[PDB]
Amino acid sequence: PKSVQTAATSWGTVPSIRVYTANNGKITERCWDGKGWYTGAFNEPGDNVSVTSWLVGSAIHIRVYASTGTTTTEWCWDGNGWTKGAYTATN
Ligand SMILES: OC[C@@]1(O)OC[C@@H](O)[C@@H](O)[C@@H]1O
Ligand SMILES: OC[C@@]1(O)OC[C@@H](O)[C@@H](O)[C@@H]1O
Repeated sequence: PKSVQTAATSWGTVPSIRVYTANNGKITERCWDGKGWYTGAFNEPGDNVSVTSWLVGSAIHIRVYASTGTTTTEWCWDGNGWTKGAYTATN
C-alpha cells in the first residue's frame, strides 16, 4: 500500500516539534509550540524528506534534506527564513 513519508524533529522543553510530510512530490510542514498544530512556512518539492536540528544557545537551526530522483536539496532554517544550503552528494 502507498503511504506519505514523514520526518520529525523537536527542541527545548515545551517542546517545539516540526513534522515534514512528503506527499505527491510536495513537502509541507506542521508545527507545534505547545498550543496547537499549525502549518509552517516550509514548502519545497520532494518525494523523500529527512531532518535534523540543533541549538546554539536559545537559537534553533533546522536542516531539511529533500530528495527528488537522485538529487537531494538541503534547506536551511536559521531564524529568518528558509534558504538553500551548500549540501551536494558524493557521486
Ligand atoms: O514559527 C513557525 C516557524 O517559523 O518555525 C520555524 C520553522 O519551522 C518555520 O518553517 C515555521 O514557519
Ligand atoms: O548556509 C548554511 C550552512 O552553511 O549551514 C551548514 C550546512 O548545513 C551548510 O550546508 C549550509 O550551507
